[PDB]
Amino acid sequence: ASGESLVGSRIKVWWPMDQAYYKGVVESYDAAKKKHLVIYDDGDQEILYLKNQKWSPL
Amino acid sequence: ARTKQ
Repeated sequence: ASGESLVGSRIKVWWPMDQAYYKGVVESYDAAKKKHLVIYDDGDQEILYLKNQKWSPL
Repeated sequence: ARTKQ
């Protein structure tokens, strides 16, 4: 579930190096670059291509 | 790298 419709949703994103899920919210979507801005619980931020990420809602 | 630690 990607695209502009994901904005506003709380998701957990898989970081392979830590073998961990980290919780955040999708704050925006860049249509041209197909990028989501994820703001994490712990203050981290990532600009992500979610289609090549392991991640899940909830 | 993409790690918290």
